[PDB]
Amino acid sequence: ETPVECFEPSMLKKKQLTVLDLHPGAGKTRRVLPEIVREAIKTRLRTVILAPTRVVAAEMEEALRGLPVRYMTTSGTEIVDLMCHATFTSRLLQPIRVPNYNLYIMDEAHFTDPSSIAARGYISTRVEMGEAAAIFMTATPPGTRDAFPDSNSPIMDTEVEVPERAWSSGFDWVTDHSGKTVWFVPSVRNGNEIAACLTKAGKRVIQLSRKTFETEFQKTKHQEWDFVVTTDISEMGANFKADRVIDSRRCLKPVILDGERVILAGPMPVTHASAAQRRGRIGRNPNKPGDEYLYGGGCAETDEDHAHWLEARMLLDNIYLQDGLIASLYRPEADKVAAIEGEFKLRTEQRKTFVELMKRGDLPVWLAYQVASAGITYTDRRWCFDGTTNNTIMEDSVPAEVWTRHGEKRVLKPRWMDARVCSDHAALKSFKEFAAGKRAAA
Ligand SMILES: Nc1ncnc2c1ncn2[C@@H]1O[C@H](COP(=O)(O)OP(=O)(O)O)[C@@H](O)[C@H]1O
Ligand SMILES: [Cl-]
Ligand SMILES: [Mn+2]
Ligand SMILES: [Mn+2]
Repeated sequence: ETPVECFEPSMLKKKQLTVLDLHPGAGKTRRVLPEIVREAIKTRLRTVILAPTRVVAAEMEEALRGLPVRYMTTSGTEIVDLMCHATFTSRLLQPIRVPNYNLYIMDEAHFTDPSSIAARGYISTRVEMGEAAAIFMTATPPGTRDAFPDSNSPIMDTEVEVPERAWSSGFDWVTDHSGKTVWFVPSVRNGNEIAACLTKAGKRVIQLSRKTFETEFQKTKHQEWDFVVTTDISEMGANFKADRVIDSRRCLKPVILDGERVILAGPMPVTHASAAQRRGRIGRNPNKPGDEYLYGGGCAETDEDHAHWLEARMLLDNIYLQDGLIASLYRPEADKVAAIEGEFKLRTEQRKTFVELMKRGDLPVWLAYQVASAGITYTDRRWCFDGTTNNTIMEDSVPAEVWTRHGEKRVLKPRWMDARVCSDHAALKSFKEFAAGKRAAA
């Protein structure tokens, strides 16, 4: 029920779920996790470690060599499995059943992407069934209201006006800084504009988003950069050698309007958990005082209409558990959806299409569900062009057009409209390729 600051072997017993909420930088990932894993191995548990990103998983794989840990990019009691949250949930969605782990360790358990929410629901359900123990590691568990947690070194916090768009004058304090800054933006499109403005000022800028994270994060490990401009993905265990965080304190919220379409609402205030994790990128060196957190507004808790929790239910309704059972959301997040258990369950063929649209089509969960539940097969792209006029997708104030693999040039006008497929150039490029029956190599 209440979170703990210290690991104890009793936490590995079946039916125990423990939240370990040591403050940011206190050593959950690098110190407590190996201690748990060593004890899991000694007691012959069947253990999986769930990292939020491939970057952090590859860091764990290096940190845990010499231990029998197998990193899976997509065992019994002798080998500990390690994979990303999304890899875990993806495996639960395929016909071959996941090992019956009796110990789940989820690192950065605050991650609010649909696959992480679904993973917590499945895990917490297995624990309640008496089949496993689980440990959720995060300084900012669901519902935290503390944007200013403890840190290894004191942080200088200042509320300031943070640029939301490119600037041609003013804001000298942004560019006069001689250290390294991590700047949290609400969207890729907004980061693109901020980053271009910084580059014009002569700064060396690295941009981070979910789709580019693995390859672009490697650039931050070197000396030669001045700003990282990142979306909220860097709240999930990203390590920077930075002196300063600039925090818009803003995010976008995907919202399902009346079950018909998804809009991106905002930019609007972030949660306290998010603000704490953004600030928590700095102040991490106990012998380096003076790190700065400059933040642009207040916090607000997630409302009942954030699409990720409904999308998580769409995933969980299609994950096998035990005969006719369906997993619940982790209890502290279960009130965030009005959806009824099981209402998104698909028959077998539609479920395969649903998973293919997400994994191969790169479509958001909600959109993949609409298409699959309409009985459309994965390679039938006619729905990308037969929507109502209001669903026309624009590119540079002009309707976007696509050459289909059938040789016709069609206006992009999807039958279901999800704003996430056209929110920035890279998203639209991907969706235009999907609509044309093509796919970029991975
Ligand atoms: N590659 C590294 N080498 C040395 N120290 C590191 C490295 N990465 C992180 N640290 C430091 O180790 C400490 C614990 O980090 P971590 O275990 O990631 O904290 P958290 O509790 O947030 O998971 C922090 O002071 C962090 O700055
Ligand atoms: Cl992103
Ligand atoms: Mn401490
Ligand atoms: Mn961590």
